[PDB]
Amino acid sequence: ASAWPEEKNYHQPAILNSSALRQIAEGTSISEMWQNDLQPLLIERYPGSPGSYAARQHIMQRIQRLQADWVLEIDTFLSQTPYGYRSFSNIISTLNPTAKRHLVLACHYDSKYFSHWNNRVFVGATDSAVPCAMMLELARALDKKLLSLKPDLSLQLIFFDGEEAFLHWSPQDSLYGSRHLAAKMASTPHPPGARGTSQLHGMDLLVLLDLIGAPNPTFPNFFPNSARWFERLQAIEHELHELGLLKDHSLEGRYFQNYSYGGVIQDDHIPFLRRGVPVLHLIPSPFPEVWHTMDDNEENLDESTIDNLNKILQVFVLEYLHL
Amino acid sequence: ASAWPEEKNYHQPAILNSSALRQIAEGTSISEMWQNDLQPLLIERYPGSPGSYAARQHIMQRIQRLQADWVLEIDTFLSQTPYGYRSFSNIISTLNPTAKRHLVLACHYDSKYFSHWNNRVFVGATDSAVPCAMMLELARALDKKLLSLKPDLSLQLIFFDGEEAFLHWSPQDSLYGSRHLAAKMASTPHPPGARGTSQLHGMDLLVLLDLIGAPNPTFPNFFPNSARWFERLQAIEHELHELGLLKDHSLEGRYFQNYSYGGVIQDDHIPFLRRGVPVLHLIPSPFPEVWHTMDDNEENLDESTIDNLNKILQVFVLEYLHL
Amino acid sequence: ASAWPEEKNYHQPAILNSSALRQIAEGTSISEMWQNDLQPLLIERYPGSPGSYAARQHIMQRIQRLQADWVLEIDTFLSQTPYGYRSFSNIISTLNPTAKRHLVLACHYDSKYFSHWNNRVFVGATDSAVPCAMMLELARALDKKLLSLKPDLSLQLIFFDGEEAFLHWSPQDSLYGSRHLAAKMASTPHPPGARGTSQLHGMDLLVLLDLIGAPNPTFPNFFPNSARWFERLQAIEHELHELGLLKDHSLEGRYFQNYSYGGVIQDDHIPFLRRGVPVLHLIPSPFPEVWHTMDDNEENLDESTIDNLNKILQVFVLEYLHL
Amino acid sequence: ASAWPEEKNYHQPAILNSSALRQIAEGTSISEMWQNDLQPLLIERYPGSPGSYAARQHIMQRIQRLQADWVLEIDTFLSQTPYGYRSFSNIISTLNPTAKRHLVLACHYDSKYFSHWNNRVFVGATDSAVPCAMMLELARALDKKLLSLKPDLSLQLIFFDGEEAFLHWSPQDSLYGSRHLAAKMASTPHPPGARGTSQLHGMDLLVLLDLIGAPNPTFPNFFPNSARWFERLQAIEHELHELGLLKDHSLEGRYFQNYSYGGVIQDDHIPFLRRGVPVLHLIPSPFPEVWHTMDDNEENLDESTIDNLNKILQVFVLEYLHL
Amino acid sequence: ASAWPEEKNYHQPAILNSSALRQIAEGTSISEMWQNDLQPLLIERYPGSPGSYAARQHIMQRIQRLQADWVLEIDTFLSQTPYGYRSFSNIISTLNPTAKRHLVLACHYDSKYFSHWNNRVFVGATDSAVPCAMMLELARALDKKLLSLKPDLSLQLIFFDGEEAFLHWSPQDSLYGSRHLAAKMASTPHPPGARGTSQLHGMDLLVLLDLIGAPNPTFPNFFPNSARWFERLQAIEHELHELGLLKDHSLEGRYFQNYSYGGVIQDDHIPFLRRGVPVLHLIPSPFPEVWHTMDDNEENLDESTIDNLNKILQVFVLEYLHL
Ligand SMILES: CC(=O)N1CC[C@@H](Oc2cccc3c2/C(=C/c2ccc4[nH]cnc4c2)C(=O)N3)C1
Ligand SMILES: CC(=O)N1CC[C@@H](Oc2cccc3c2/C(=C/c2ccc4[nH]cnc4c2)C(=O)N3)C1
Ligand SMILES: CC(=O)N1CC[C@@H](Oc2cccc3c2/C(=C/c2ccc4[nH]cnc4c2)C(=O)N3)C1
Ligand SMILES: CC(=O)N1CC[C@@H](Oc2cccc3c2/C(=C/c2ccc4[nH]cnc4c2)C(=O)N3)C1
Ligand SMILES: CC(=O)N1CC[C@@H](Oc2cccc3c2/C(=C/c2ccc4[nH]cnc4c2)C(=O)N3)C1
Repeated sequence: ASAWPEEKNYHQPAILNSSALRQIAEGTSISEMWQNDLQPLLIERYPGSPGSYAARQHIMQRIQRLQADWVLEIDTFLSQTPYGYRSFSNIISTLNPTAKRHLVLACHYDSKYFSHWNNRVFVGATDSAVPCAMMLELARALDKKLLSLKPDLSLQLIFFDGEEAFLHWSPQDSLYGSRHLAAKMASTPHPPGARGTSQLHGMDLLVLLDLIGAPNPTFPNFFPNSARWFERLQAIEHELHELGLLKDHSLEGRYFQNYSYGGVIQDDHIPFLRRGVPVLHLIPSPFPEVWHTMDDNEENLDESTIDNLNKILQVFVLEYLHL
Repeated sequence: ASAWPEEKNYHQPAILNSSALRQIAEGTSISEMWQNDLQPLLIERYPGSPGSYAARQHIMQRIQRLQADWVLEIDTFLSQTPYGYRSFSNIISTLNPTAKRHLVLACHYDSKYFSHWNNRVFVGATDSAVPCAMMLELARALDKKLLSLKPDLSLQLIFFDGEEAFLHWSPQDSLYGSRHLAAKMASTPHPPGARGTSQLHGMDLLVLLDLIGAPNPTFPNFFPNSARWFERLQAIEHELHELGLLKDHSLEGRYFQNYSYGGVIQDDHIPFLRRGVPVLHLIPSPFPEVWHTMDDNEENLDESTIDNLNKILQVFVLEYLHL
Repeated sequence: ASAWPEEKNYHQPAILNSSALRQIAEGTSISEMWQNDLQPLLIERYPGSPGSYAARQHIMQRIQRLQADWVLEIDTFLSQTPYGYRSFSNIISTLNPTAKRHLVLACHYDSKYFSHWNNRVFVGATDSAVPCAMMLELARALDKKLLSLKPDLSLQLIFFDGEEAFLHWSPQDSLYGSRHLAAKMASTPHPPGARGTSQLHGMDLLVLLDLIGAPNPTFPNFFPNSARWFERLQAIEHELHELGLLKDHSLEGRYFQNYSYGGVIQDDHIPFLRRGVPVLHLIPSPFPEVWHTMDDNEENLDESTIDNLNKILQVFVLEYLHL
Repeated sequence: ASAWPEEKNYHQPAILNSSALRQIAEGTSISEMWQNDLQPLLIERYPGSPGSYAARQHIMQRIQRLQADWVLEIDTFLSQTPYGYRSFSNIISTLNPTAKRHLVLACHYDSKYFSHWNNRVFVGATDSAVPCAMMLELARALDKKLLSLKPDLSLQLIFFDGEEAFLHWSPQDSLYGSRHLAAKMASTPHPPGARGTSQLHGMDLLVLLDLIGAPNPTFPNFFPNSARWFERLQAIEHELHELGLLKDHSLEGRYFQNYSYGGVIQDDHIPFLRRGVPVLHLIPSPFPEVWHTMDDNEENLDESTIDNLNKILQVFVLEYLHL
Repeated sequence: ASAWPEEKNYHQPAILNSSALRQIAEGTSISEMWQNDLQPLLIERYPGSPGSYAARQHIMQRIQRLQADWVLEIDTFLSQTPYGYRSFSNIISTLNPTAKRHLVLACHYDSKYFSHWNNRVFVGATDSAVPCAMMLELARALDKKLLSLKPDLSLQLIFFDGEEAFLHWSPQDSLYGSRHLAAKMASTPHPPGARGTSQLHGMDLLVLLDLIGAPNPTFPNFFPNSARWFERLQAIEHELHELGLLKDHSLEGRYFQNYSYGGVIQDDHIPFLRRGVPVLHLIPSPFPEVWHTMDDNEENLDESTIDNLNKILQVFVLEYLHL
C-alpha cells in the first residue's frame, strides 16, 4: 500500500484563464447535445427491458465515435429483486485504465419502472437522462483535449444501471448497479499486480450527477472531504458569470450555494462513500417538482440551466486534470 | 401484481369549495373532542398497564358509537424487551376492509414509562394523547360522510402500541406495535385472494400524527413521495385562513412551511417507510418544549392550535376520499 | 448645562427575582382589562367626534380612580388639516411632574376616519385601542407599587390624539397630537426654573405602543440608542417563559427577536426621535393583517398574546424604575 | 366630497378560473412583443433627443392601432435641469376618461444620458424599455376584452419622461415627468366639474413597472396599503405555475416573495405616494446586475421571465377590472 | 432496577452568581494551557505509535499532578483493522468510582494517520489536541473545588483512542476506542454488586468535545434528550459576555446558536447514544476549514476562542456538579 492513494488529498487544480474559459464555453453545444445525445434516451428503459439495451447502445455509440481511446466495458450481472432475478448492466468507459488514479463522473441510465398511465410512459428526463447526456456531451466537447493523455491521473465515466427501486425503495431494492460495482472495484488490485491497493484507492473523486435539468437548481455541499472541490465549482460558476458566459443567470440564483446539508440522500454514491471514496454529489435539493411523475419529460427541462452546468462541469473537469 | 398498486401515484383530490370549507369548519367542536375524546386518555398508560387497557377500551368505545361501519381489530402480540417479554395491543379500525386502497391515519396510544417523581406522573398529552383524540374527533365529525362508503378507496385508523422505548431509545427497544404491524401486513395478501400484492401495496398514504398540541408548531416536508400531499396541507391552511376559519393564527406563524428537513426522525412510520409506503409525517420540528417531561400535560396545550388542525386534517381527508 | 440630562445613558434596571416575577404575572387580569379598560374604547373615535370625548373621558375616569397621584393634563389645541382647523386633545397623566426625569409610555387614542361601509364602522382594536388599555391596566396593577413615589425619576403616560391621517398620509396630515406636544415640550423648561433644559431632556425613554393585539406579533430593534432596553424586553420574555408564566407561548414564537430593522415607520415617536429622545418603538413588523380594515376588531384579537405582553411590559417598567 | 374615492379600499378582484387563465396565457406573445413592441425602443432616447420623439411616436402608433377607444395625450412641459430649461413629454393613454376611477399602469420611457463610450450607447433595456413593451403588449393582448368598456373604473397607462437624473440623482434632478403630472393631476378636479376631488382621488392604484427584464427578479412588498394586491400577484403566480402555464419557473425562485423591504426606493411613484395614491411598485430588489451600465441591453434580457411576468400582469388587470 | 438511574432526568444546575462567574474566568489561564497542556500534544500520535505513548503518558502526568483524587485507568485492548490486529489504550480518569452518577466529558487523543507530505506531518490541533487540553486545563483550573467530593454524583474524563479511521471511514474502521468502552460499560455492573444497572446507567450526560479550536465555531443542538443543557451552554455564554468576561466576542457570532440539525455526525458518542446515554456533542458545524489537512496546526488555532470556550465549559461543569 504505497503512498499514491493519498495524492488525491493534495491534488490541486490548474485554474484556467479568461481566454481558455471563453474557449470552453464556446466549445459546447446544448443543441447537439439535445438532439444527438439526449433525445435518443428519452424512452422507457428499466432493467432488462429493450429500452435498457437501446439506451445502453446509444451511449456506447456516442463514446465509440470519439477520438480519445475510451475503453468501454459492460458489467452485466445478476441480482435478486422483488420480482425475481433480473439482469443489469453497468457501462464503464475508461481512459488509461492503467492510470493509477482516476477522476470519475457517474450517473445512472436506468429509468424507474412504472406502468403506463393514460398511455404515457415514464422516461426520466431529469432522472437521469440529462445527466447521461451531460456526460456524453462532455466527452464530445473535451475530446481533443482528452487525447493528451496518450501526475498519473485520468478520467472515467460510469453509467450505472438499476439505480432505481423496482417496487418499494429500500436497501434491498435500490442501487443495484453500484456496489455491485463498488464491491467489485473494492476487490480488484490497482494498478494491476498491485497487492494491497484496490481500484477504489485509485478513485480520486467521484462526481455523481443526478436529478439535473429542472430550473433553479441548488446543489448543496454534502461532504467535508470534497468541500474544496465544491468550492471550485462555486468559483467556476462565479467566473463564468462575471465573464458573461452564462445564460439567463444571476448570482442571486446561483446553483452552488454554500449551505451545508443535514441528512443524506441515498443515491449511487453510498456504496463508494462508505468505502472512503470522496464524493461530489451533484443532486439538487429540493428535487425537481416533476420528480417521479410522468411530467419528468422534456417539455419541462431548462436548456439554459443545462448549458450552464455543462460549461461549469467541463471547466471543473479540465482544471482537475491539469488540462 | 396488477396495476392497482400504482393507482395511488396519480390520485388527485376533490378540492372543496368555500361553502364546503365553512361547513366543515362549523362541523368540529374542540370542546367536545376535548372532554369526550381526549380527557379520558390523560392517564399513565404504558404497556401492560391498566390505563393501557382502559385507554384501548375507551378508544374503542368512541368508535363503536358511530354510524360508519368501523371494523375494529385488536392485535395483541408479544415481543422481547429490556424488561423481558411483554404483551402489546394495537388497535386498527377499518372502513370497507375489502377496499383495496386505504388512506391511513395513525398515531400511538402508549405513553412512556417513567417512575413517579415528586408525586407527578407522565401522561404524554402531546405524545400522543392529542393525536389520538384528533383522530377520534375526525371519525366523529365526518361520520355522516364516511357513511357514503356503504375509485375503490376508504379510510383506516391505527393506534399503535409500544411506540416508546421502555428503557433507552434504540432499534431493538422502540416501535413495538408498528414494526410488527408492518411485517404482518407486508405478509398478508390484499385484497383477499391475491397472489402478488400485500395490504401494504394498499396503503396509499400513512398520515402519522405525533407530538402535536403545543403552541407554534412547524411541520416540515420530510419526504418527496408525499410532498404533494404536504403542499395540500399548506394550501388548505392558507385557504382556511383567508376565509377566517382559523383562530389566533397568522400566515406569519403558519404550521406547514416549505422547509425540507435534513435527515430523519425515527417514529412509527419507519417500519412502513422502508417497505415502500408513502408517509406524511405530521411531527413537528422542533419537538414541543415539554417533550418527555412531566410538564407535558393539559395545562400546556394550545386548544386553539388543535381546533385549527382538526379543521385542516378533516378537510384533507375529505378531499383525499372525494367526499 | 448640568449633567442630569445624561443620567439616562447610564441608568440600569433593578431586575426581578423569580418570586417577584410571579407576583407581577399573578397581578394583572386580562379579563378585567378586556371589559373594564378595553371594551369602552372599541368605538369610532376620530377627532372631534363624540367618541373622541367618551374615550377621553373614559381614559381619565379609569386613571382618576387609582390611588397613586396621577396628575392629568388635557392639551386641547387647534391644528390645520385638509378639511380645515380642528380641535384635538392629547391626554397626559404624570407622576411627580417635578421629577426631573420620566420614563414615558404612549399610544394614540384616536381611530382613523373611514365612512361607514355596509354597516361596518372602524374601531381600531389593534390601532390602537389595545395599547390604550394596556396602559390603563399597567397603571392599575402597578398602582400599589407606584405609590412608593410620594434617582429623581417617575412615570408618565401619553395618549395622543390625531395620529392618523384624515385623508391621505403625509407629513402635513398626520401626527397632529405628537407634533404639537413634542414641540411644546421642547420649549417648556424643566424642572420649573430651569434655564437651558426642557421637558424633553427629561424623557428618558419613550416607549410607544402601536398595533398590538394580533396573533404572533414580532417587534424589531429599531434604534441603537435603545437597543439595550430592547435586549431587556427579550430577557423578560425569556425568563417569564422559562418560569411558566406566559400562555400559548414558545421561544420559537418569541415576540422580541433581535433582528434589526432597515428603514423607519412614521409614528408619534418621530416628532420626538427627531429631537433626540430615545425611543423604544413597540410596533410589529409586519403589521397586523387587519390593518386599516373594518376587520380590525375584537373578534380578531388574540387575548393570550396581549396578556403575555402585559406581563412583559409591567416588568420592564418596574425594573426601569426600581420598584 | 362624495363617497366614491373610498371605493378603491373595498374593491375586490374577479378571480379567474383555470380555463380563463389558460386563455390569457395563450393570448400574449412574447415574440410579437419583442419584435414589434420592444426593439424599436432599444435606442438612445433621453429627453430632447431624436430618440425621445421616435420612441414617443412609436408608443402612440402601437396604441393607436388598437380597437379600444384609447385616448392619447402628450403633456408637454418645461422644467429646469442642471443644464437649464429643457422640454419633456409625458404620454398618457386613457380609456373612458370620465371613468371616475382608474387603475393605472405606468413606467418610464426616457433613457439616462451617457456619453458614448468606446463606441457604445446606453439604451436602457430594463430601465425601462421592457416595461414599456410590457404595457404595450398588454394593451394588445387584452384588446378584445378592453373594448367591453365602451363599477365605474377603467384603465390608464402612463409613460413618464425624464425619470432619470441628468447629472447626478437628486430630488432636484430626477422625476421630471412624474413630479409634473403628480401636481397637474392633483389639481385637475375629477370628474369634470367636481369641487373637492382631483384626478388623484380617482387613482385606485398605481402599478409602476421599473427595471424589469433580467433573470431571477424578486419583487418586494413595499407598502402595506397595497399589500392585498401584492398577495394576488403571489396567488396569480402560484396558480399559473400549478397549471403548467409558466416557463422555466420554479416556486423556489418565485418572483413575488412575501419579503417586506426596509427603506424607500426613489422612482416615479414618489410624487404620487406622498400624495396618498396607493402604489404597487413592481421594481426588483436587488437591481439588475447590469443597472446603469452599457451592458443593459437586449442581449442580457431573459425572454422567459418577461413572458412569465406579462402573463401575471395581464391576469392582474383583468381581475381588477372584472373582465 | 432502582430509582437512582432516572435521577439524570431531573437534575437542575446550581447556577452561579455574577461574582463566581468572575472568579472562574479569572482562574483559567489560556497561556498556561497552551504551554503546559496543549503544546505537548502536538505530535504525530496515531494508535500504537510512539507519539501515541508519549501523548498517553503526558495526559496522565497532568492529571497525576493534581490534588483531586483522580483514578487513572488504561483500558488497553486489541482490535482488528485494515492493516491487522493492533493495540489501543483508552484513558479514563474518575473521581469517586463508586459515585453512582457521573458527568462525563470526553474527547479523543489519537491523530489520524497520514503519510508525510512535503516533509509535513499531521498533528491534528483541533482534532482533537485542543479538546484534550481543554479538559486538562479544566481540571487544573477546577482542582480546588473538585476536592470537595472527598447527590451522589462526580466527574469522569475519557480520552478515547482510535476514533479515527486507519484507512477509510466506516463502522468497521473508526471509533475503535468508544465502541469498546461502550460495550464494556454496558457490560459492567455498577455500583459494585448491583444486579440490573451498568456503568452506562450512571453516565448522567456525556459531553463530547471534538473539532474545537477554530475561528467562529457554531455548535448545533443535536439531541432532544440533551437540549436543555444546550440551553444552559447558551445562557452561560450570554451572561459571561454580558459581563465582559469573554474576549473578542459578540453575540452576532455566538458559539451556541439555537439552530437544530438535520442529519447526524459519526463520532465517539455513537456507541453511547444508541445505548441510551444522553449526549451533548460539542462538535461545530461546519467543521474547521482545515479539517483533516496539514494546516490543522497550531498556527491556525484561535486562542481567543478557545479561552472563551474554556470558561463556558468550566462554568457548566460546576453548575452541573453543584460546585
Ligand atoms: C459534516 C457532514 O456533512 N458529514 C457527512 C460525512 C461525514 O464525515 C466524513 C465524511 C467523509 C470522510 C470522513 C468523514 C469523517 C467524519 C469525522 C467525524 C468526526 C471527526 N472527528 C475527527 N475527525 C473526524 C471525522 C472522517 O473521519 N472521515 C459527516
Ligand atoms: C428532497 C430530498 O431532499 N430527499 C432525500 C432522499 C429522498 O428520499 C426518498 C424518500 C421517499 C421515497 C423515495 C426517496 C427516493 C430517493 C431518491 C434519491 C435519489 C434519486 N435519484 C433518482 N431518483 C432518486 C430517488 C426514492 O426513489 N423514493 C428525498
Ligand atoms: C428532531 C431531531 O432532530 N431528532 C434526532 C434525535 C432523535 O430523537 C432522540 C434522541 C435522543 C433520545 C431519544 C430520542 C427519541 C426520539 C423520539 C422520536 C419520536 C417520538 N415520538 C414520541 N416520543 C418520541 C421520541 C426518544 O424517544 N429518545 C430526533
Ligand atoms: C411596510 C412597512 O412596514 N411600512 C411603515 C409605514 C407604512 O406606510 C403607509 C403607507 C401608505 C399609507 C399609509 C401608511 C400608514 C402608516 C401607519 C404607521 C403607523 C400607524 N399606527 C397606526 N396606523 C398607522 C399607520 C398610514 O396610515 N397610511 C410602510
Ligand atoms: C440597490 C437598491 O436596491 N437601492 C435603493 C435606491 C437606490 O438608490 C441610488 C443610490 C445611489 C445612487 C443612485 C441611486 C439611483 C436610483 C435609481 C432609482 C430608480 C431607477 N429607475 C431607473 N433608474 C433608476 C435609478 C440613481 O439613479 N443613482 C439603491
